[PDB]
Amino acid sequence: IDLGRVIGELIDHRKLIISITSVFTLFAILYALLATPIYETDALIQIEQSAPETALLQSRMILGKTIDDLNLQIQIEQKYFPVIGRGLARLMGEKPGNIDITRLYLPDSDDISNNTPSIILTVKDKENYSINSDGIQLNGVVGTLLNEKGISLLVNEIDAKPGDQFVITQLPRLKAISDLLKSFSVADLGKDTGMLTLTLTGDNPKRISHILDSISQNYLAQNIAVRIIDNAVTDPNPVRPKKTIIIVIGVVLGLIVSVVLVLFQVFLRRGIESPEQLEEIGINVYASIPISEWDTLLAVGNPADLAVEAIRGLRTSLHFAMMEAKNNVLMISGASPSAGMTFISSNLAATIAITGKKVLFIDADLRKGYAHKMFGHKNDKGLSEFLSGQAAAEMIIDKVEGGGFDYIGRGQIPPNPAELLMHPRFEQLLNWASQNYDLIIIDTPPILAVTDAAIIGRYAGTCLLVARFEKNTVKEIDVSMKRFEQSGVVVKGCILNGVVKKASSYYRYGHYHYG
Amino acid sequence: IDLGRVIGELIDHRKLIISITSVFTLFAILYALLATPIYETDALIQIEQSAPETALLQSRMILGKTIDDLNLQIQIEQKYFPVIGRGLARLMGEKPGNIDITRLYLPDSDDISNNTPSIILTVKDKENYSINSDGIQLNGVVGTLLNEKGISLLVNEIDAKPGDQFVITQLPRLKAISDLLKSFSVADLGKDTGMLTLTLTGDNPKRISHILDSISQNYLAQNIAVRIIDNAVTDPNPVRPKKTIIIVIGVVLGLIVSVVLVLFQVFLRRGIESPEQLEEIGINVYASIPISEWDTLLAVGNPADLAVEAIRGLRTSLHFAMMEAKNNVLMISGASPSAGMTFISSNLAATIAITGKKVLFIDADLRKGYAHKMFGHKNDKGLSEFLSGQAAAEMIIDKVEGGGFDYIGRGQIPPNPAELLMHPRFEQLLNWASQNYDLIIIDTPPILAVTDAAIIGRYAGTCLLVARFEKNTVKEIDVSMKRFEQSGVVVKGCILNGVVKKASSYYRYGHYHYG
Amino acid sequence: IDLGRVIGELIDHRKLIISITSVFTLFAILYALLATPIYETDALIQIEQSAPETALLQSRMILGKTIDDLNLQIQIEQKYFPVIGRGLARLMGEKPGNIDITRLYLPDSDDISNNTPSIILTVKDKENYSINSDGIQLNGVVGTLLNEKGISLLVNEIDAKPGDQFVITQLPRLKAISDLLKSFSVADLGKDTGMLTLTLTGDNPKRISHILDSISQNYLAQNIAVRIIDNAVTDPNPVRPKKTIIIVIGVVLGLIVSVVLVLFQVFLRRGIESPEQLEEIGINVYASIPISEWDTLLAVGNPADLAVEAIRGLRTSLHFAMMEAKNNVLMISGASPSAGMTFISSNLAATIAITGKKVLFIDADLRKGYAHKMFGHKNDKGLSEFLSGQAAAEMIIDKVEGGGFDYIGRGQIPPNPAELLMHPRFEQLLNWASQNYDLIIIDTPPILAVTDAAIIGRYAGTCLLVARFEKNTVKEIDVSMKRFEQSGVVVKGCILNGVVKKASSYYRYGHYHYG
Ligand SMILES: Nc1ncnc2c1ncn2[C@@H]1O[C@H](COP(=O)(O)OP(=O)(O)O)[C@@H](O)[C@H]1O
Ligand SMILES: Nc1ncnc2c1ncn2[C@@H]1O[C@H](COP(=O)(O)OP(=O)(O)O)[C@@H](O)[C@H]1O
Ligand SMILES: Nc1ncnc2c1ncn2[C@@H]1O[C@H](COP(=O)(O)OP(=O)(O)O)[C@@H](O)[C@H]1O
Ligand SMILES: [Mg+2]
Ligand SMILES: [Mg+2]
Ligand SMILES: [Mg+2]
Repeated sequence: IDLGRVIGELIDHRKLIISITSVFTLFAILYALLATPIYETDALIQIEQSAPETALLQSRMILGKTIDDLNLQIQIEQKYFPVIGRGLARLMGEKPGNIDITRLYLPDSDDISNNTPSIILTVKDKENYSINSDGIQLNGVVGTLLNEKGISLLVNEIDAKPGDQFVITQLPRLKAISDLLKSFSVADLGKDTGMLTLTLTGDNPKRISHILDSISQNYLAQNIAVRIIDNAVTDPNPVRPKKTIIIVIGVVLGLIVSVVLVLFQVFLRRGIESPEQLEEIGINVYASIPISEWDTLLAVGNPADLAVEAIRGLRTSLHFAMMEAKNNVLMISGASPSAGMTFISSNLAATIAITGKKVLFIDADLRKGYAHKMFGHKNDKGLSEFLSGQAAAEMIIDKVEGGGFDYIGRGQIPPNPAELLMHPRFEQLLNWASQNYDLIIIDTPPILAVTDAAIIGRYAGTCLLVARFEKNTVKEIDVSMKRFEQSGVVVKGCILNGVVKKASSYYRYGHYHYG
Repeated sequence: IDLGRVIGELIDHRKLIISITSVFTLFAILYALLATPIYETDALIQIEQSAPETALLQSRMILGKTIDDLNLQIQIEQKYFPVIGRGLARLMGEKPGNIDITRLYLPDSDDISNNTPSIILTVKDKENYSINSDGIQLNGVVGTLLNEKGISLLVNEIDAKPGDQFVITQLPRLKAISDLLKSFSVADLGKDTGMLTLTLTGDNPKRISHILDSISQNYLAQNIAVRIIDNAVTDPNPVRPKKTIIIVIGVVLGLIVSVVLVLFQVFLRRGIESPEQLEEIGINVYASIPISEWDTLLAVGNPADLAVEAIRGLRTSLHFAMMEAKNNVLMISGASPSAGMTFISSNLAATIAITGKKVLFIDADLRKGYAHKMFGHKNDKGLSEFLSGQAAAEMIIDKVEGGGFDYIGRGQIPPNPAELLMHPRFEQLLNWASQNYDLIIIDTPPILAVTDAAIIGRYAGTCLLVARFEKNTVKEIDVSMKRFEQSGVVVKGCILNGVVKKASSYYRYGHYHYG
Repeated sequence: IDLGRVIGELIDHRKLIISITSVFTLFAILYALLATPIYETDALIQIEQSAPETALLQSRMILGKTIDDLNLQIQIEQKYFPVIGRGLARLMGEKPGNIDITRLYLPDSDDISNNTPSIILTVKDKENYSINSDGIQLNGVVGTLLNEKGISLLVNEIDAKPGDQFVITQLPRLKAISDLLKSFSVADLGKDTGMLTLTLTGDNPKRISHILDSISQNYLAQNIAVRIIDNAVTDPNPVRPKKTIIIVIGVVLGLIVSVVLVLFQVFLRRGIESPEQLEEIGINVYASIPISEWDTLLAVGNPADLAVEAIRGLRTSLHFAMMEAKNNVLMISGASPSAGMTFISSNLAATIAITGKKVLFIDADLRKGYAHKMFGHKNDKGLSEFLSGQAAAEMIIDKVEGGGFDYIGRGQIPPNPAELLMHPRFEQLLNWASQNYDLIIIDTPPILAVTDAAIIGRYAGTCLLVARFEKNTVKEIDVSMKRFEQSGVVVKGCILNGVVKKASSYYRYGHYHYG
């Protein structure tokens, strides 16, 4: 491989690359803007050692004392239903509410799993509130204590707007101690001095400084039954989430996944990409037809279409190839369905009719031929009725209205399509038509699916295959050619159909307007 | 690859290389001259240890004491609207102003984000000044204190020119302490001695020395409730920005980006560069025409042009190639539009007419032919009107004025250009003209876009393709030749057009004046 | 590559190699002889530790005390206008002057940048002197103090010759301390003993020893409020610049730059170097003509020239090649101008005329032919006038005086040179001349520039190309041959012209005298 190939591949897949990278970067931005910020407070302690003091600070006696002093076993969480409600509320500038609770005693359900009882408190005004544990609604008032239904609560100084809801949990003392220990750090910072740096993290910048001051006071008071050089203050800039590294990670991750996905698609492609793939195998390509982005004949509705220009190129190529052919019959076939055989056949018939030659178009697709719909029809008396013997050769020929050539439709779909085509009446029809017309074009079903084209091809002096631009593979076309050669039918060459513009190709068609 | 190639590439791209390097170096110089200089002061302290003293110096008690003593919570910034105003003002030799403020109390808005209140003070004279916080204009006088609108201010010794504006911020004490700590360093410098080196950086060389003296005095006074060997002095040479390394980095960065960009363009080029690329594929090149930097025929306006000399070379080559041709008709075509087919065709007709031969020029580009504009025209009765049957072969031929040959214009643009050219009247016209002229030159549309040239080429004894020097690729020309061969038209060879001088080429044309 | 090639390349480029190396070595010698010498003094101190004493010696208290004692803030510099004046003065044996100044007070301008005031003192005699700060001229006398114009000066013991000028600077105390600190070093030299080695460098060998003695005394005196084992003495041999390493570096740098430059030129050469380069491509070389270092014909002025000998070799080669040629016409052409086509053509005509054969020389360079100047002329009625029809074939032929052959000049420069040559009168002239002469030689313009030679070559039975020895490339000659072949002109072979002696060649011509 070379760099031009990969650059063209990136240019072609730019829509997917951009979409994937933008999606990943949007998710990264949403996380870096909706994650709750985490602040850090710290304090500095003087030791007159300092290895066992580190274990004494993190022990459950000191931390438990702090928790008892500060009532850290009463967890209060402002309620937002979604997982992004809190982040949005912070972004909108809404001030978070808080409640001071000095006494809480839940009935302590203490079942197998839920060791932490919790209730929901809804604020009705600055004074009263509603409480529900499991649907049991009670009304309480700030100030006066509540002792009802096995529930004790004392609420002071509700500072929020009415309608807010708060989850109040009474978690066990060990759970509180473990929570405090997880966010608490002690370090020496000199490895030999009596200086210890205590650190604490949390989402409330005032609460963490109060908690660290409590820890320092408890440790100092316990030791004298040590000097606090720096009492706890909180850095106002949150330490998490780290926004810029998150966004950079998101962008780079999006780019790498996009690149590997494009590499995956490029390594898994097998369709035809240029006429050179067919010409390596030894197959003549007579034209490349682009997709016309424009029940009508294209060569009649839009004669100045680019696909019709490419078909005029095919017309001039054929006028030279079909010299020294045994008769004036051309058969168009292909490997797979919807490659474009009917499109090519009918539009070629129209462009050859505009030059003043008499053209007969035969729809010999007895299984799915729709040419009568595309030309305007009297669907009676098609090729079926003629072959089965219930029609004559003069009742089946009709005129294309905006075209200028004659045609024969398929007729009624028969039960034995391949066997009807083997009747000698088919060759009688071809020999009769070959004397009243300058050209006969026969449209057929694909050869890999059924065998009708190989029957028809015995009486055609020229045979061309239609290959679809991206769908078909080189192996398919080669197998189709060999299946034709085995039945005694020589295939003159190929027509590539439905070509589109690709930056990776480096093959230049003339698929652009000139005028 | 070899070194001659890369040297030629650099010579060719020197304009881009020089421009990019000069832009990057100019940006580096602008930064190294507009960045505010940062000075450094330092002091030396004697310790009679020295590991915990390092943590005691950087603690908030000592630094906070210094900040309280020196009023470092009053931030004063001289106001320049742009981000380069201060640098320009320093470069112009303008002396920065300063104000001594001993008492500041802003109303402490203290909203969600802006924790630092700030006002703007405009100097009206040496005595009075104007103050605005949020549009509230007040007048104050140096000396007498101001207590108005919840704002307290005391300003002493305004030393600036009238019209200056200063931002006065009252930042919080922790913010001041963090600012001081960021620019403050303590080191041991012997790792065992009682010597400590204290360092401080900042943009004011006197303020930083005062701050470091205050820190040293506070630490010394606190310890005795230590010897200061060296009091703080400031190195007069700024430590940042480091100009020479910045400029060197800018130059080297410019060179590397230029080299990679030129390498990128060289690896992405696919156009034809020399006739050897076409001759490898097996295509005869009959001439290489340079760009003529000079609605007129070039071979008539400037007969001594270099392009006309190259076209005389083509004339002598053709006089030998067109021997043993079936008729005296030459068709010029090409792959893509604006390769130079009309330019070559018409100028070749002029140079062959000056040698005394009778020449007919036919503009068979029925879609975009403009030869009638370039020759001086009676636009009626062109090739269209003749082919469609509404004109005779004697009414369509006209004389080029400054030329010396006959011509046929396209006529009115028809709706069916390819089908008009297929009329037997075209061959009748060619056979009639072939007996009254020594040479007929036919100009055509490009073959990749439309098929008209392949129709015309059946009656031309000689056919040449025009390839544009840098635009076309070898694949394009090969595809054009094969599309012609498929239609039964043998292409004699190619003409390379619009060649220019490239140091990387190492192919020598004769594109220079001799006279 | 092999060693013989590179040795020959060095032999050929020896002039450049020697010049570059000599230039670099001369610059190195000039630096190593003009750089001011820097002396070193040192002293040895005993410590009864020694880690903090190192920081105490380099502190600003001790160094500042030394500077105050020795008045090191008075900088005196003897004035030389150029940057090599001092070095030359030292080399000429001139004794540097000195002035003892005990009191200096400049007005202390103290602007934004120039913190160091300076004045210029011009010595008028042993007693009086002139002083100028900014053009303000004052007269002072040794002894009596000066207090004028805000300037205080006391000068003692002027020891210099009259006319000398000295810059006297009053630099700030910190600048003096930093200057002293930069040149001062302290080391332990045992890493554990009480021995310290103090070192000081400077351009004055007595001043530095005095300064180091002052530093030692101040440190010793301060400590007792330490033993000086060795007081300061100066090594009389300067420590910088180190001459031999500088000169060796200069020589080696010159050699490496010379070698890379010669390698650069050798890798960038593309011209023809030997006839073998042309014979690989399949081109017969019939002669190699050397440069003749000798408006005259060389074969007449200096018949025993080496170039004329090589041309006699060409004459004998041609007498055998031109057998079985269709006529007796020889055309000489070439690729590029000033390859030597006229030189070869005319001198070949002279050497063939001395053998008793009748020779006609035709100057068919209608664009820049100067043969009439070189033969002695009647410039009227040349080839132009004949072709345009205004002269006959008998009025245009003239005699070369010192030669022995006939010639036709170009005539008046025409506006249509290529079209004049296409007249059938040219072939009439050639057919008439072919019956009255044994040989006709035609000189032409180069074929890459214009096409005239390809027109003339149709009527020449033999055609030779001239290639210039170093200017032309193999690609040029091959392109010229192919441009001739395309026009139906067969080129017999080549003549290499202007060959010179190259040690790298290893191709031996016979370009030496034999006689
Ligand atoms: N180059 C093309 N541009 C636009 N439409 C095309 C092109 N080729 C085929 N088609 C359309 O795509 C559809 C499938 O092609 P069709 O010719 O009917 O398939 P089949 O090979 O089975 O006979 C048709 O509706 C056809 O009109
Ligand atoms: N070697 C050239 N030097 C200067 N101008 C040129 C050269 N070749 C083409 N042109 C000019 O560039 C324009 C486009 O070329 P043209 O011959 O008209 O294109 P086309 O190939 O479509 O017929 C024209 O205006 C032409 O005169
Ligand atoms: N081998 C040579 N030795 C000395 N002078 C030479 C040699 N070859 C050419 N010259 C001189 O160098 C100049 C340029 O060569 P000239 O023959 O006039 O060039 P051109 O190829 O254009 O006809 C002339 O003055 C010529 O006399
Ligand atoms: Mg179909
Ligand atoms: Mg054109
Ligand atoms: Mg000459």
